[PDB]
Amino acid sequence: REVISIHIGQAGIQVGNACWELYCLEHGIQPDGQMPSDKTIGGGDDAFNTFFSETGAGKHVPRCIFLDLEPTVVDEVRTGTYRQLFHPEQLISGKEDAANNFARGHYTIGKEIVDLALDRIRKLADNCTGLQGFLVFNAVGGGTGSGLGSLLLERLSVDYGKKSKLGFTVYPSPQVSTAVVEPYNSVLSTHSLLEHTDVAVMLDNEAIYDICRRSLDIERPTYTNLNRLIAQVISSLTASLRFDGALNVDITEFQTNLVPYPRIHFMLSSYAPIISAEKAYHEQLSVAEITNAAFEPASMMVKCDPRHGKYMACCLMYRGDVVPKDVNASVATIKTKRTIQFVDWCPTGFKCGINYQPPTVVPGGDLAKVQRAVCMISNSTAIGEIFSRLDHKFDLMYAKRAFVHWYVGEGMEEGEFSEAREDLAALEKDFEEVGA
Amino acid sequence: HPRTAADFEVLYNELEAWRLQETRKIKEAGLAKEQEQQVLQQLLHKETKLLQTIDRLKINANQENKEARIQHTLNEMSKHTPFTTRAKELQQLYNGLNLPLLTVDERLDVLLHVKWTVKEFDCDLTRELVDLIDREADLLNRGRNPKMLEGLRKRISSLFLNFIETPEFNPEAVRF
Amino acid sequence: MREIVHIQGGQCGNQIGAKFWEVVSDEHGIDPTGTYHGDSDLQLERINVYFNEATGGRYVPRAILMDLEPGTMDSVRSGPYGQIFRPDNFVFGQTGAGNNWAKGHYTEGAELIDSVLDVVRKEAESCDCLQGFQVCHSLGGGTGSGMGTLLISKIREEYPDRMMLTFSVVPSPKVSDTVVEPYNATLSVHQLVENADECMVLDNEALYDICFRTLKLTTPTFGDLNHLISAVMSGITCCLRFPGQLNADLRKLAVNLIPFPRLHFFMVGFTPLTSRGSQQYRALTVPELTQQMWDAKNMMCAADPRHGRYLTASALFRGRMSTKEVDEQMLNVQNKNSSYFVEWIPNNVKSSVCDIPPKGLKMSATFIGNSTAIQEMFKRVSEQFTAMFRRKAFLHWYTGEGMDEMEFTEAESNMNDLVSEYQQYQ
Amino acid sequence: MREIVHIQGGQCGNQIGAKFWEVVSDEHGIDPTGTYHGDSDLQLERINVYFNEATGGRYVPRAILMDLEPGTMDSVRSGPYGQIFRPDNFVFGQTGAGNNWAKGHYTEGAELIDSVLDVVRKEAESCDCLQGFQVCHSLGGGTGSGMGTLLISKIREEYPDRMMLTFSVVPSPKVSDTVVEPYNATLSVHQLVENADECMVLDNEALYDICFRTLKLTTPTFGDLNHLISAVMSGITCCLRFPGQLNADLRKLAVNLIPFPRLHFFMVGFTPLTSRGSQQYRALTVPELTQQMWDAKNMMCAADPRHGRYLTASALFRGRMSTKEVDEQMLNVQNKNSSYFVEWIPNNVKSSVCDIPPKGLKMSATFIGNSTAIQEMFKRVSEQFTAMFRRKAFLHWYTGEGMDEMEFTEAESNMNDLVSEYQQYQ
Ligand SMILES: Nc1nc2c(ncn2[C@@H]2O[C@H](COP(=O)(O)OP(=O)(O)OP(=O)(O)O)[C@@H](O)[C@H]2O)c(=O)[nH]1
Ligand SMILES: Nc1nc2c(ncn2[C@@H]2O[C@H](COP(=O)(O)OP(=O)(O)O)[C@@H](O)[C@H]2O)c(=O)[nH]1
Ligand SMILES: Nc1nc2c(ncn2[C@@H]2O[C@H](COP(=O)(O)OP(=O)(O)O)[C@@H](O)[C@H]2O)c(=O)[nH]1
Ligand SMILES: [Mg+2]
Repeated sequence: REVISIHIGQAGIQVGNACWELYCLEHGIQPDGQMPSDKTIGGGDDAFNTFFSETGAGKHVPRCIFLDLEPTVVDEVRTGTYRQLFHPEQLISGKEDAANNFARGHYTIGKEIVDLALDRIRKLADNCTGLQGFLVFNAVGGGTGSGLGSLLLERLSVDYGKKSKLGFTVYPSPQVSTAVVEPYNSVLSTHSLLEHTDVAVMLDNEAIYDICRRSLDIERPTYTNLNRLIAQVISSLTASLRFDGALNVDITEFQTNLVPYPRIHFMLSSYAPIISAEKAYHEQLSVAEITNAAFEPASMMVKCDPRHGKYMACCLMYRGDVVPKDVNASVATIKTKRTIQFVDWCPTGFKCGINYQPPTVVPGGDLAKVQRAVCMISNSTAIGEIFSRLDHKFDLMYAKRAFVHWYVGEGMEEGEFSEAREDLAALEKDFEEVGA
Repeated sequence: HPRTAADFEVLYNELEAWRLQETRKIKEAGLAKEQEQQVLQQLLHKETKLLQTIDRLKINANQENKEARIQHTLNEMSKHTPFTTRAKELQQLYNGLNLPLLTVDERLDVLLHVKWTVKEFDCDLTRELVDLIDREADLLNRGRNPKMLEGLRKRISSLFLNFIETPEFNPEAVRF
Repeated sequence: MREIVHIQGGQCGNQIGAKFWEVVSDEHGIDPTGTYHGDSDLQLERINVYFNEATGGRYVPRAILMDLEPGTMDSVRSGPYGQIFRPDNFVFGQTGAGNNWAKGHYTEGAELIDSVLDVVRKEAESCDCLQGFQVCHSLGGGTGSGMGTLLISKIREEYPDRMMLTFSVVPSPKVSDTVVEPYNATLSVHQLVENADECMVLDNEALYDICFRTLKLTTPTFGDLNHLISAVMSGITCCLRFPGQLNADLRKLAVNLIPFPRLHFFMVGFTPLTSRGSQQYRALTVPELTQQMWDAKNMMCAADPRHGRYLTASALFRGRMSTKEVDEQMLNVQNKNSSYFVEWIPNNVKSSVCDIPPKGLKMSATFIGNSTAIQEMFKRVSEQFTAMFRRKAFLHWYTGEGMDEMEFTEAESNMNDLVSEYQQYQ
Repeated sequence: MREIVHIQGGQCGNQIGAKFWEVVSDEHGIDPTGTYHGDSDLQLERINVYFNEATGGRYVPRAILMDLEPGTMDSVRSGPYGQIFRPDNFVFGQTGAGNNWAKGHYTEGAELIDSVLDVVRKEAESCDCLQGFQVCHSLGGGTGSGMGTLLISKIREEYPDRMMLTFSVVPSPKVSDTVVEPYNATLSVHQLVENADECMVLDNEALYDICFRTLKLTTPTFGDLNHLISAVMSGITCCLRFPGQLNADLRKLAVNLIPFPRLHFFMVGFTPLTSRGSQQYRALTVPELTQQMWDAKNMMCAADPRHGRYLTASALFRGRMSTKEVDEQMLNVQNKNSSYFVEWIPNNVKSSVCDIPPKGLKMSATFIGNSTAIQEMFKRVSEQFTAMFRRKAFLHWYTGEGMDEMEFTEAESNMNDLVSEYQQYQ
């Protein structure tokens, strides 16, 4: 029961830097890579063996590769507070940036470092004996995330095949975005995410900013504040493979349970209770309230109002002391509500997993310790809004053939530009056809 | 020379067909496995030139359509109620401003007529309209080349059109 | 590990680059003696981009100095922080040309560039992985404009896949310093628009008015008129040297700011700018820095930026901040001034941040805008060129040097067409 | 949070505002160097109603100094608490209106308002929640009466849903300091009646009488009169800055004291103004405060209330009082002086209580009455306007400056109908 992580691009590496901290803290691993001696917390002789190895003489090493082209972030990690945690070879850094150029990141520069990245993946996966699947973190708003990421997905799907790939992909926010040429890279990376990932959990930025300014009450957030709760979501998703519980849910039925069609796999993610250290003890936090807060429209990591379409399949992971009775009652109330309508062909919509490990907490965070937590991964039909919204502002650029020379100077073609355009068209058409 | 979005659509589609034929010939050449990308870049630059020419034609067509449709609205402002008769009179004044004011004397005469007509209401717009009329009158009386009074004449025409496109000043403008 | 080679040509290039090198060397924390004194560790980590260890701490800057008159190198060597440049990097002739683009670009471009290219090639192959070329010069001179332009053409032919940042100061209409300004400006533009990767154009009356209002200096000399430009040149190269929440290199800036390869003439700003008297009464925060950035009397070009639209713009922030408020401010500016932004691009503004402010401060920004209002800085030169060329005035000094009237016709045609397409995109 | 921005106009406005900021700075505990040097925690709670935080506890006032001569600006800078203002706010035309209303409203106003409006807009946008504007000016000078009212009209047209409370010191008949006082005052009230919102009327004759009798001062310089006016300002702006058993903000006072939209010329006082030889003798209680309040010989105007009926009255007390005591005292006054109050308005007195009395004192109060007795102050200026308009004296200095011959007649007509509309409701 071991799972490996690959981090591609600035966003991926930064989220991984804010996630492996949580992982080592949750399993009690000291930042230098070895557990302490006298202090003893929990029983985890194989509860650590999923994300970490053990190099014989008490020195755990994560099953993850960070990789970048701009070596600044990678050597920042190499000189950071986690010099010893990582292996000195799982941190791959090329020479020159991709510079918001999918073509430069996928064709010219990308094709000279993936050969080393996937070789490292090979001689990393040879060390396991119960491999489950991969999970990728990337932003499609740039070059390394889109280009090198798509190349690595291609050359890993062709190599390892059947194994699942949990993508955690950052789409651009609708109107807030640093990069400007990013719609091109978004469509180009979509035309590879659609046919090479089994489950693609989407993440946005305006949605998370809204969450951390309405519930968490932090009016000037930052990436160190976004990646912490993204890591919270990842940990809540993958807790079951590390911790026993009343009802354990592993990675196979996230696909055999939330993906009704070979191509309709796009997850809205939510997490409750996103709470501060002042409202926490003053609020009575039980299963019904945390579930309602999870299901409210303005609690999704992606900015789309999940009232336009219907829910196809919801999966609720509970951490902490939760009994089956009250969670069953809560999902019954959720069904009884009048705001959300489920799709017709799927009468039973939810799958609830439970685990006895309470949510962790990072000293210096905003989310205070709580007894329980819920994380929802929902396959819905309200993502056509997002895809069409990105499509319109891709077309606006493409009409004038602006910025296209930067792509054709590295190897792109208007052929595949129009190919990705019609691919998005087909995807949104499929959403429209399946909604009915 | 296009004027309709349909004709622009025809031009766009024939250009795209030309692009496809050119790239198909380049591909079916099946040669120059290193100059292929340079030929592609040159083809894209050609495409950019033609698209910019289409953009220029689009700007010209948009301006000419705007002028033609303003004239059309003025005509629909005529097709014998007293309000419609006043509308016809204002259309005459606007056509007098539109026509090439080749003669300084007729220019001054029509400016005098429009100033008399405008000075009746005098709420807020007539202040700047009269200021511009006096500006043109003075810069013609002292003697300056009318070819240098182009933007100012354009501004007078625009303000007069805005005056006409007003309910109280033209007591039928509720139509549009 | 990414490498920038800094070339400086002409009197303008020499003085501006000298100021830039003093600022950068001080910021990385090296004394004029030639040793290292940066207390922190973030400074040694990227000295390799601008400095090379020679033997025992003597971190010699990587730069090329080129002109034709001995006085400029004499002054540079005499001035403070001028004891660090390697003497062998003083590639240099003896005569001097003076205000003659043809003389500096045809005659001496033969017996001096033949060695300038050698020095540049050696210095470039010295480092491991180049990032690009950063060259500062003028357009209204002879030893910086023509010589620098021929160097640009040669180095573009030599190294095709390298960034080029041309910090070029352009002639001013009101600030009359010589009569061959239109001639030299048109001749230089005729090749910059053909070869230069991007030109961060600058002028003089905009900077003078900046020193009058935003700083209230009473006698603004070149020693600070160039200090502003030095600060901008240091601030543009922030990601290649310092960590941050969102790194972005010169290739990234070009990709985000060049819709078409003939649209690469940026106008530049810098914030905060405030007088020493009121450096105590203002609050240092992104809401005020952004408003100062998006101002007309704050840019460093004599083109009123509202006189058209912004095809694209970029902001580079330095200092701990909130990438939520940075993005919110950028979007707020877009939505408020939607009229002055082109329509067929959404999110015309890119914004990248870094975690290291410049020395002696706590927060800073930099603005790089590719707008169509920069057309006037070329229209004035074009009209002056037409007026002068209708009379063949001062023409013999070029025609007896080797240039013909065809060069002037081609320069005028390219100038007019690029200005016309700027006008189109509006 | 709710905001007041302080615009001072003219020489009198500059001096009064300087003294007022000297007063409020010590009421909040702020060092004239600019730092905070207070004692109690509760001072800090609302200093954002008047101040901004520049850099590390540098609290600076939100004020704009507006005038046409730099002499008074230099004097203010020289004076104490000068180093608290932002030098950017300092705006002046350096020429001088010379007590010429037409010149200050048409000639130099048209050239200096373009900058003073920019500054006030900058302050407003730096704000977040604007309660309104505070203005200080005169009605007998060129800048104060002309440019002040021009700026007031500009503010009303820009922000139509923000109040302006403006302290206007008016020309009393027998303490006149110039000869064109009615020509200025009538023309200024022409726009003050239809633009401003609370024209708080003051005059120096009443202040002189107060200093003679109540304070028993022998040689009162302008400092003490400015101190009294500052005390009135602070008394008005205290619920906005400290907690209280009852709340009455600027909007509440306006909506309570203005029955009809043309009767917004309030007349005020202050308690307890005690001679320093009787402060040791009198024991201060709520009845004593209300006695000195309704004492007609304490009102800061030459409009005796015995001749006019009261439309509305408000009393803003400061000190931990007894609310029953305050209200029953108001009732007792209303029942005693049963003829001076309007019959169709029951309980003409509104009383608010704040918990923090001013510095030093243990009990204070401020009276703001809207009575019909004020129309004497307008009759005594309309008569003088008719006197110097009957034979066309001093007209050409305004006629040739931009004004026509009909604005004066319009101003006289508005004086006449304003006096008529007070007579109607008396
Ligand atoms: N939510 C979140 N988004 C991030 C974070 N870091 C980076 N991003 C996103 O990453 C985008 C930048 O483009 P990237 O795909 O990361 O480009 P890159 O990884 O730097 O690689 P290049 O494109 O070659 O420069 C921005 O639009 C951000 O939205 C993060 O920590 N949290
Ligand atoms: N800002 C700035 N401008 C300069 C400086 N030196 C010269 N210039 C301007 O540059 C323009 C032409 O430069 P020039 O002296 O001909 O450069 P040269 O070719 O090396 O002699 C003139 O208009 C000068 O005003 C300087 O140090 N700073
Ligand atoms: N309260 C007070 N009133 C003053 C002071 N100085 C002048 N005044 C009054 O202001 C009036 C003259 O106004 P003026 O200065 O000419 O206005 P300006 O022309 O706008 O500057 C005189 O009647 C004085 O009574 C002062 O320091 N305090
Ligand atoms: Mg990157």
